[PDB]
Amino acid sequence: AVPLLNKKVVKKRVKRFIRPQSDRRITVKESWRRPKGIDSRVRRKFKGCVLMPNIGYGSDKKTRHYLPNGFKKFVVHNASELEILMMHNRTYCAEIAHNVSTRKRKEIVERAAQLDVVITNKLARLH
Amino acid sequence: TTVPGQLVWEIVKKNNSFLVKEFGNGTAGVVFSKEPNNLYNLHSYKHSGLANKKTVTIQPDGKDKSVLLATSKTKKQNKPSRLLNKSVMKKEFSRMAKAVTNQVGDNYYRPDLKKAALARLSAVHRSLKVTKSGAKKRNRQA
Amino acid sequence: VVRPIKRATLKKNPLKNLNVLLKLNPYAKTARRMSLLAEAQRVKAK
Amino acid sequence: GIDLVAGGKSKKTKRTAPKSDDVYLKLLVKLYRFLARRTGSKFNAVILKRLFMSKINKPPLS
Amino acid sequence: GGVVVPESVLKKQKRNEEWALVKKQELAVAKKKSVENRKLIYNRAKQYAKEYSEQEKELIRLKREARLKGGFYVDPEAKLLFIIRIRGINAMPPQTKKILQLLRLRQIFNGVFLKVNKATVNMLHRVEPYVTYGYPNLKSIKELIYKRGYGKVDKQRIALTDNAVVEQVLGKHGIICIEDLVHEIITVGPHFKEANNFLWPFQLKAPLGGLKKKRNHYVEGGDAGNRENFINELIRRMN
Amino acid sequence: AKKTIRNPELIRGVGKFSRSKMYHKKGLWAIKKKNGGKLPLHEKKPVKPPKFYPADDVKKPLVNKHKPKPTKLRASITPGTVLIILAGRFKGKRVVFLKQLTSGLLLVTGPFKLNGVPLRRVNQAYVIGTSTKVDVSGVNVEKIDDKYFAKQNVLPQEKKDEQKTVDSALLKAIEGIPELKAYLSARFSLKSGMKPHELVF
RNA sequence: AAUUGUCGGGAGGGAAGCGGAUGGGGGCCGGCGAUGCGCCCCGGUCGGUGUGGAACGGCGAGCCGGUCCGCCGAUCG
RNA sequence: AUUGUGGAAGGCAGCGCGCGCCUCCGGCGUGCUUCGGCAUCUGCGCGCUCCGGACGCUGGCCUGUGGGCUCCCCAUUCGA
RNA sequence: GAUGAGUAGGAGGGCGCGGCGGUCGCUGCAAAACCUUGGGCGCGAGCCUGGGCGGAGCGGCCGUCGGUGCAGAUCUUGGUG
Ligand SMILES: [K+]
Ligand SMILES: [K+]
Ligand SMILES: [K+]
Ligand SMILES: [K+]
Ligand SMILES: [K+]
Ligand SMILES: [K+]
Ligand SMILES: [Mg+2]
Ligand SMILES: [Mg+2]
Ligand SMILES: [Mg+2]
Ligand SMILES: [Mg+2]
Ligand SMILES: [Mg+2]
Ligand SMILES: [Mg+2]
Ligand SMILES: [Mg+2]
Ligand SMILES: [Mg+2]
Ligand SMILES: [Mg+2]
Ligand SMILES: [Mg+2]
Ligand SMILES: [Mg+2]
Ligand SMILES: [Mg+2]
Ligand SMILES: [Mg+2]
Ligand SMILES: [Mg+2]
Ligand SMILES: [Mg+2]
Ligand SMILES: [Mg+2]
Ligand SMILES: [Mg+2]
Ligand SMILES: [Mg+2]
Ligand SMILES: [Mg+2]
Ligand SMILES: [Mg+2]
Ligand SMILES: [Mg+2]
Ligand SMILES: [Mg+2]
Ligand SMILES: [Mg+2]
Repeated sequence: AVPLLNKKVVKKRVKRFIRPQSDRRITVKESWRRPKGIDSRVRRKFKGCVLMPNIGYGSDKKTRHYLPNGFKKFVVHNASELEILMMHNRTYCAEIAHNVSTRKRKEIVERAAQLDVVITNKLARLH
Repeated sequence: TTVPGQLVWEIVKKNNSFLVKEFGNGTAGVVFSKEPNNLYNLHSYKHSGLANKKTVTIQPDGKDKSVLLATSKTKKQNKPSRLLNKSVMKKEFSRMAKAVTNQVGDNYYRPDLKKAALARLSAVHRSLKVTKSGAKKRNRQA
Repeated sequence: VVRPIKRATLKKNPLKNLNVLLKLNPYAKTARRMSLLAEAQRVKAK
Repeated sequence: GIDLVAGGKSKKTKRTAPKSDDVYLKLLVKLYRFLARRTGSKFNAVILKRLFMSKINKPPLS
Repeated sequence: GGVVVPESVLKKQKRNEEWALVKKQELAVAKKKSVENRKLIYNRAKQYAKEYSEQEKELIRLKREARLKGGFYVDPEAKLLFIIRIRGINAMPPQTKKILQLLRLRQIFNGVFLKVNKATVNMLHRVEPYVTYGYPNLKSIKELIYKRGYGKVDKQRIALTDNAVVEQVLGKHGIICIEDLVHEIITVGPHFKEANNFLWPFQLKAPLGGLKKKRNHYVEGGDAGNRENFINELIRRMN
Repeated sequence: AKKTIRNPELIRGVGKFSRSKMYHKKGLWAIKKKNGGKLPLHEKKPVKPPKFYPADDVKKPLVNKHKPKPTKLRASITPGTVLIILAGRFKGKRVVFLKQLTSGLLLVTGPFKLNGVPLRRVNQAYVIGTSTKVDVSGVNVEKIDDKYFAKQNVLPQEKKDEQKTVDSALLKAIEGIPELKAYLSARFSLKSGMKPHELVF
């Protein structure tokens, strides 16, 4: 399958937004939280501090949610759901759900080859 | 369907057993429809197999690379067992392509679905060839 | 009773692009030609 | 910087659609969205706006 | 023989050609109107160019005539000003803030034209330290309108890429081309108010070469206030 | 018919004569008489079924009206000019410029006998044109073109003979200028205190 | 999980961590990166206008169609 | 020096060559002219261009000591 | 076409947890939980997936509901420097 997308993917930022002071404290997890403190230097955006996520970082709508291979992911749990991508094989690629058995993955992979549907994790748990 | 199609779309566009949604209702949201009479499997009033009296079905038929071309009968909207006018085709692609163009566009059945039907026929026909013999090209060039 | 059924142009600097200037001011071509011809006579005269 | 109020954006709110989920009302809105756009009739524009309004803004007439 | 065309298709097809015919006629009618307009604007621009040269030579003759007779010739007072905002939007006293808004100078280095009269001059006097202005020459007016000229159409900023934009708004006032717009501004014609308001305030760049001192008046060696004909020198570096 | 252009250009896109002048030169007045006082009106100049239908409509790029122009030749470079190669395996060697090919590249020769540089194509951006000129009037390279340097290792004897034929006519001219043979046999290099932006070539 | 031992990599002139930018060394990734397409003949394989049937359809009694089977002609795809 | 966003339109604008002849850097007919010139005659057909947003050519490399990386450790300049 | 600061405060659109009414699925050919210098998506809340461990359950979607989201409270209980 030849991906239909042609515009290059431009990531405004590739680093993640780490919660402030999650390095200092084990109990403070890395998932982002907006600092609400009155004196918070991060909230006040002093230079040399952690950056906060804002809408300006939004990616181009034409390349948003596109994988590096040039397709968009759709999660499939069986062979029937795979057939939904027959007419979108140049736009959407399939990914087999993490909990599908190896026996049922062989059926999905074989069916995807007939439909020319890209499978992102076709080598999963077959050894 | 027995009621106007526009009314049906207002009802089933939010929730129906054939609606497949993934990745929530944000920007990541992806929506598909999997009713057998939806050529592109798209969740739209144009392609919906539930909210249109005149719909096109193209899918593999049984064995021997046969392709089923079924259209919904306009006067049988209240008879599910007799709603489909099936036509099993087992000839060359060119012959099948003409039949689809005749039963979709020439008779003014669903001229807006002529392009989708031919692409649907092209996709179904190609998959039947690969099943019989197996994958031989990766189709990755270009 | 319905009425009949019904992109931004990249702005170019007319001070530099000749065709763009002529589109706005067709007389600019005559002014350009006269200035060039007038200068040529003065250079030749000197 | 630009000397404007709220970045030049409007601070007024009006109904651009009905708040109701009535399927029949939404079909009427679709019908009169088309009529207002393709005719330019002032009557159609007024009808479209009033279909958006709340119950108290659509009082009964004896 | 052949599938019978349904009545609905025939009705739609019949109306399409009628719309196409009427639509096709517009190109022929519009094309002839455009052809005549090109000759019109060509002659007007030729007329305007001659007028500008005559005025320049007329002023020189009068000054020499007064010199020969031993008297003085007082030049006519400038009718047109170009105003540029040189200070930011921080710490604005309320009166200055209102006046700059009325002049449509809402951003530093924005510029606009302004007709000269006692009402406007006294407003300008009250925002002296926040602006610099002077008398723009023909070159400055041409460059500003041609390079950074945008028209206000339905409260939207539209680049003056074609004369159609000028005619869409100022057509009823006789201004159909950018040359007419330049002539109206420079001479401060009867329709200056509409022509000038039609122009979006000019978004000039920071001056190439910088400023001397924005905090002092131009007379003191600064950059604020009336610099008369020297506004042109600044317009070159900011346009 | 007309033998020369009616309207010479003062600059690119502006003719020397106005529309009124061109009307006289075009002869439309004469044409009007011959056609009953009217300018003649002319008339405008008067498949296989697909084997596969794509699901996604193909998009074709919009028309671009800009057409590439031939590569320009630097004024410093004239036939017989000595060039200095700035890159590649022959960096620093002094070669003789023969002509510019249709591709825009320069055709140069060592000559091969003096410095071992054969008939080769060198991009203009990687050479410096000096002020030394060697006569190449007797050199014939009309047979050489872009296809002569196209791939399809032992060098065929045909090209070796072709090199000598072109080389032979050039050696006599080089031998005429004293110390020119040694000049073309030595590579150019920068020594201590040598500033490229001040060097005269 | 806090916390601890051990082995392995690495750093350390009175804290360490952290933001941004590269580099070095690691680790990881073949949808990490294609190999097809068009036109020719050799062979093989598989189907082909006009009349017969079978089960149906679009448009609204009547016109207008395709699918499948068989028979002729046609002799290509 | 930075940059090509768009992918429906050969549009708009300015010209050239033909549709009449000459000795061809130019010359030949009306109207106007400041006597230099002029959108006064300047229509059609086919083309060109600073003209409704970048196209073209060539090479390298493609299971390698290659390429890529948002992952890991570390170093350095700036910030903190 | 214009435009982008924000404590107290207001509102919108979304993310996540556990049930219920429905619907579509997964699982001893290995579910949940947990681990990972595997990879990717989203501005972000989060999501998807490889490998490992584990050995019996679980998830998506629509609606609807709630004892539904923690770094602090000399917070509580337990554990540990
Ligand atoms: K460039
Ligand atoms: K490679
Ligand atoms: K650092
Ligand atoms: K469920
Ligand atoms: K994981
Ligand atoms: K729920
Ligand atoms: Mg990211
Ligand atoms: Mg404070
Ligand atoms: Mg797993
Ligand atoms: Mg801003
Ligand atoms: Mg605000
Ligand atoms: Mg201040
Ligand atoms: Mg601005
Ligand atoms: Mg400088
Ligand atoms: Mg200063
Ligand atoms: Mg002060
Ligand atoms: Mg631990
Ligand atoms: Mg592009
Ligand atoms: Mg804000
Ligand atoms: Mg849950
Ligand atoms: Mg870890
Ligand atoms: Mg979930
Ligand atoms: Mg509970
Ligand atoms: Mg609670
Ligand atoms: Mg806690
Ligand atoms: Mg807190
Ligand atoms: Mg405590
Ligand atoms: Mg305790
Ligand atoms: Mg203790």
